[PDB]
Amino acid sequence: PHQPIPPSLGEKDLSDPFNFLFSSNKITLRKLYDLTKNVDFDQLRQNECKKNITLSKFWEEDDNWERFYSNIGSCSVYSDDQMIDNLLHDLNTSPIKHVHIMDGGTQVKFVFTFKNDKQAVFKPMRFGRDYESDPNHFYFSDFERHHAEIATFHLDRVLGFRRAIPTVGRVLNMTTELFEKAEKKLKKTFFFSPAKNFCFVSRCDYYCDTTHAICGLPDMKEGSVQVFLPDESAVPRKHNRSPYRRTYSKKNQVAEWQSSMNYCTDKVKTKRQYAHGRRLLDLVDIHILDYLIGNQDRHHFESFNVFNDLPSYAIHLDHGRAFGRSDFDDDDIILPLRQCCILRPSTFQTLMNFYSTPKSLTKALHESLSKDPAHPILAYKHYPAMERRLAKIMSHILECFESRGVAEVLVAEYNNPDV
Ligand SMILES: *[C@@H]1O[C@H](CO)[C@@H](O[C@@H]2O[C@H](CO)[C@@H](O[C@H]3O[C@H](CO)[C@@H](O)[C@H](O)[C@@H]3O)[C@H](O)[C@H]2NC(C)=O)[C@H](O)[C@H]1NC(C)=O
Ligand SMILES: *[C@@H]1O[C@H](CO)[C@@H](O[C@@H]2O[C@H](CO)[C@@H](O)[C@H](O)[C@H]2NC(C)=O)[C@H](O)[C@H]1NC(C)=O
Ligand SMILES: Nc1ncnc2c1ncn2[C@@H]1O[C@H](COP(=O)(O)OP(=O)(O)O)[C@@H](O)[C@H]1O
Ligand SMILES: [Mn+2]
Ligand SMILES: [Mn+2]
Ligand code: NI
Repeated sequence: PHQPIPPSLGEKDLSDPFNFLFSSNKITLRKLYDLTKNVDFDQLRQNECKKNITLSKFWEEDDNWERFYSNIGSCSVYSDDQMIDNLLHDLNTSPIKHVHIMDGGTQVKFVFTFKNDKQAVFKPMRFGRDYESDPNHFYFSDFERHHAEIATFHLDRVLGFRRAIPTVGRVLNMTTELFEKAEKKLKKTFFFSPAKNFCFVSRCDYYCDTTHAICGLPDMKEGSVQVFLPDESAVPRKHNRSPYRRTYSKKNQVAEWQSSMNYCTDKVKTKRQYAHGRRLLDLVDIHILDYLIGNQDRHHFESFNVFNDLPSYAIHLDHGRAFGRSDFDDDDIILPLRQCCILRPSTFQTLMNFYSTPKSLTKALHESLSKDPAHPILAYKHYPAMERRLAKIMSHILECFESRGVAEVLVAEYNNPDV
């Protein structure tokens, strides 16, 4: 079957997820050690965030949604892992009151309204964990992977960013939790395949059709469950076009930043929004995240616009098109690091230590993913891929230093002398 059962309901893979060969380059490691061993990282980390305050203290707790919303910080989506794990557990277990077709993106997704009237975003499982994207597919043709959303949230935490949105795996009874709880116009898009599996078409721009319907085996269906963002009226948001947006066309397949190595110097460092602040440092952080997971679909950034007079940060969202290929690294994604050559000091240290201990990043990710009820979240073949991609990032960091000085790269805030 193209759409298999949730792996958690299948035979348990007992194989060693780390019986693969990886040995980090020691030359690169030591060279990255000398130019930074005397840098006062402690002083730097304290400048990466101007003012660290939450929404509750700014606006001057019945459930885990409300405590999450209140604890949304000005330099982070969340701190305190234990309450998020409580929110995750709640997202997995809370009874569903309503299911509605979600208004927004292009691929199939529902908004869950729980009994307590709180909400979440649902993205249905389609293919298995082992599935790799068609090599002929562009970034805009890939069907989203629910398990990538889960995997990235955990990885975003492991990297200490905590700017992704809490997401948990969940296996639904399509009859009781989806169909019977679905709005009428969604309800009518349900049907049975010739194999007597339960299926729904839903309605959306991207292949919500009979041919590409989501189907259970026969009646269960795993999906990613992501806590809804706080209301737009209460916590408004900004939608910003990325300067490293891809072309999204098959004819002209090469954007300027893909062909021009001076793109960062000439086209973004000189822009109003990026010349001063944290935005560019955010962009480097997110493309490091996108490169590790192979996410090519970063066309826009989403940010809260609620902490007045404080710099906003990009919310690490939309990771459905990540983890599509385990045997391919898209060096184009990490281009902003190579072109801009600035890097948040905490990120460097965080990136460090992980590299200095081979397999530690992927090990630190796996146990984190394991606590998700839908584990295994990622096929193990993606683990060596992430270690390799990490190594390239380190090499690319080394390149940034000698060309554009080491004291010019590691900054807690970015300022362009010419704006
Ligand atoms: C901005 O303020 C945030 C809130 O204080 C902040 O939070 C704290 O961050 C640390 C980072 O790990 C958390 O840490 C540790 O201690 C708990 C307590 O047992 C352990 O369970 C963890 O494993 C970890 O060792 C704190 O929990 C967290 N404080 C809370 C409760 O929110 C940010 O660090 C501040 N600035 C930044 C960098 O965004
Ligand atoms: C979804 O829910 C239904 C029940 O609501 C499941 O099944 C029942 O299984 C018993 C076993 O004795 C049968 O006798 C009943 O006929 C079933 N009930 C009905 C009315 O369907 C089903 O297994 C559930 N699927 C999952 C995976 O959640
Ligand atoms: N967890 C969420 N809560 C509320 N709104 C969301 C959430 N995730 C995404 N959105 C909104 O939905 C829009 C598209 O969702 P997205 O995840 O991009 O779906 P797709 O990848 O299919 O386009 C985004 O512009 C965002 O504003
Ligand atoms: Mn999107
Ligand atoms: Mn997407
Ligand atoms: Ni098709």
